[PDB]
Amino acid sequence: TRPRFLWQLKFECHFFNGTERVRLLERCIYNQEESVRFDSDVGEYRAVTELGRPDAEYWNSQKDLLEQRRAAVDTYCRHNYGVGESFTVQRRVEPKVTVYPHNLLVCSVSGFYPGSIEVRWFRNGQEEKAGVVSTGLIQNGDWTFQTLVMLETVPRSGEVYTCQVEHPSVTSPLTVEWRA
Amino acid sequence: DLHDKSELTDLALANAYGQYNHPFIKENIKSDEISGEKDLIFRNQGDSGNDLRVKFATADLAQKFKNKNVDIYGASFYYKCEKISENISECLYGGTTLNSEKLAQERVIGANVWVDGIQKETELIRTNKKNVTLQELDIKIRKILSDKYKIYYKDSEISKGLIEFDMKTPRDYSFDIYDLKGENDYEIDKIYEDNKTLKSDDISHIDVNLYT
Amino acid sequence: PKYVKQNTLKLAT
Amino acid sequence: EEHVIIQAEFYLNPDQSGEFMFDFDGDEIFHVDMAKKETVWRLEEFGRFASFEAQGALANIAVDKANLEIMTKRSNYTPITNVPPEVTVLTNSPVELREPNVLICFIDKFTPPVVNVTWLRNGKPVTTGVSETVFLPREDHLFRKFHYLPFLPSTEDVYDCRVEHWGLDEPLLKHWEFDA
Ligand SMILES: [Zn+2]
Repeated sequence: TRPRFLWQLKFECHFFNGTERVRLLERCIYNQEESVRFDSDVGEYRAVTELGRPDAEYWNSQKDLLEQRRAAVDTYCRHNYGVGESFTVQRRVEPKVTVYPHNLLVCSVSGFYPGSIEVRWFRNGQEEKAGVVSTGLIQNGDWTFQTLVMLETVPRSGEVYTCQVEHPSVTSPLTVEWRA
Repeated sequence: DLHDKSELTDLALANAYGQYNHPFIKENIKSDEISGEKDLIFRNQGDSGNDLRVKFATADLAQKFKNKNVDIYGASFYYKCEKISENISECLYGGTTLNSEKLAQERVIGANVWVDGIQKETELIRTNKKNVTLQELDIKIRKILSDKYKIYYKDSEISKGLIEFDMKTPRDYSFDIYDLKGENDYEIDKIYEDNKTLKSDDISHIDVNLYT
Repeated sequence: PKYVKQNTLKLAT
Repeated sequence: EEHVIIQAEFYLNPDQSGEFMFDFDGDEIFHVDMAKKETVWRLEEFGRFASFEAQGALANIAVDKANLEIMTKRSNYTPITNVPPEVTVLTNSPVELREPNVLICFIDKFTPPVVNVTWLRNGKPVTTGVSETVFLPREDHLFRKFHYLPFLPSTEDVYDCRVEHWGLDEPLLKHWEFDA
C-alpha cells in the first residue's frame, strides 16, 4: 500500500514537587525521528538531527517567539497544571483487593488510581519479600491500574497469610487475609 | 458577574483610554516633601514642568519613599488634584519603587488571552525592576488590550473583561476591566494608592478573559 | 478554567 | 519526578488523518474530534469544570499538515518505516465465571497511527458495548491504543482481538478463553 509520511508535535510539561520545578520540552518528530526541540532549560531551540538545523536557526532568530516559548513554563505548563489539578493530581480511586490460591497465593489489586502503590505479603504477621512475583504496574487506559502480587508458599495448617496494600486513596493500609 | 462596559459613562470610558494608553513614567527622582502626611511632592518634575503629587494610602508609605531615588509608573491626571503652589499640580497614586532595585536581567511575563472562550495570541510584557507595582503591570496589559481588542472604545464589541495576575506561589490578583470606581481618575485610580508591589521573579503569568 | 494550547510553528523553507 | 502533561498532535499522509490530545502521566485527558469539531473528554466528569475550544485544535492541525509537506520534501520523500504492534489481551480483573468483567485489548509500540481492530465472540465480530481510546503517545514516538469489550465470563465462549496494521503480514489475532 502507499508510503506514509508522519509529522508529530509534542509539548511536554514536566512538573517536580507540585509546581515548584517546571520543565517544558517542545519536540518535533518526522516519522519516528525527532528533528528539533525547545528545552526550557536550554532557553532556545536546538536541532537533534541535521533536518531540524534549518528550523532551529530560523526560529531562534524570532525574539518574540523565543520570549514566548520561554515564558510558556508559566503561561502554559503552570496554567494547565492548575486547570486539571482537581481531577488528575488529586484523583484518588481505591483499589479492590482480593486474595486467593506447594502453593501460589495471589493478591489482586485492581481499579486503583494513581499508579503509585505498595503491596506487601505477610506470613503470620512477618513480612516475606522472597519468592514474591508480580505482573508489574498495569495501566488499563481508563485512568485506572491493576496488579497481581503472588507469593510462592508451603501453607501449613494454621498459618495466616495477609496482603497489605498502601495507597494514597486510603489513609490506613488495606489488608485482606487468607487462612490455610 | 463582571461589570459591563455599558455601565461606564463616556467620560469614564475616556479617562480609562487616556491613562492606560498614556501612563506617566519618570525614572529616578527624589522628594523631600510630604503633603497631608499621605503624599510626596516632586516639584516641577511632572509633565510640562508641573509639580507632581504622588498620593499614597497611608502616611507610612509616603514616608517609606521620602528622600529616596524612586521610579514612577502610573496613571496621571489633573482634575481634582490638590494644588501645592502657583504652578499646576499633576497627580498619581502609588506607582513608586526604589530606583536601585533593578533585576539582574529583564523579566518577561506572558499573558494568555481568550475572547468568549476562543484562545487568542499570547501577549508579552517586560520589567527590569526587581519589584514592580501592580499598577505598572496592569497598565501595560491594558495598553495591549486597548490596541488589540479596543476595550475602551465606546462602540467596540467587547463588553466584559477580567485580568488575572498569577503569582508562582498560589497567590492571585485580579481586575474587572469595567469595574472602574467612578468617571474621574481622582476616583478611578484610588485603586492603586495602596502602592501594591510584587517581586518580579515571584510572578508567574497573566490570564485575560474578555466577552463580546 | 480553560486549557491553553501551545501554537505550532511553521517550519523553515 | 512528579507529573507530566503532554500536548500531542500529528498529521498523517496520504490518509490526511490528524489528532490532537492531552496526556497526563500516560492517560488521555481529552482529544478533539476532527470531524465533529468538538472536544471529547476521556471521562465525562472532566468536562464539568475544565473546558477547551476545539477551534484551537483545528488551527494547529492545519499548520501540522503544512509542516508535514515541508518535511516530506526536505527529507526526499523518505517514508515512515512500519513498526507492527505488540498486542496483548488482559482482563479488567481476575475472571470468575458468570461474574461481569471487561476484556482489554492493549495495542502497543507501533507506527504509523493507523489501526483496524475487531473483537470476535466465538468467531463473530462484536459491537455490543465496545469502546476505545485514540492513539496515545510513547516516548519513543511510537503509539499506544486501547479497546474494550465488557463481557460475562463463560466456558462456552472464546474471544479474539484482531489487529490489522501495515507492518503486519497477516492480522495479529490475540486469543482469550476461560481457562478452567
Ligand atoms: Zn493561568
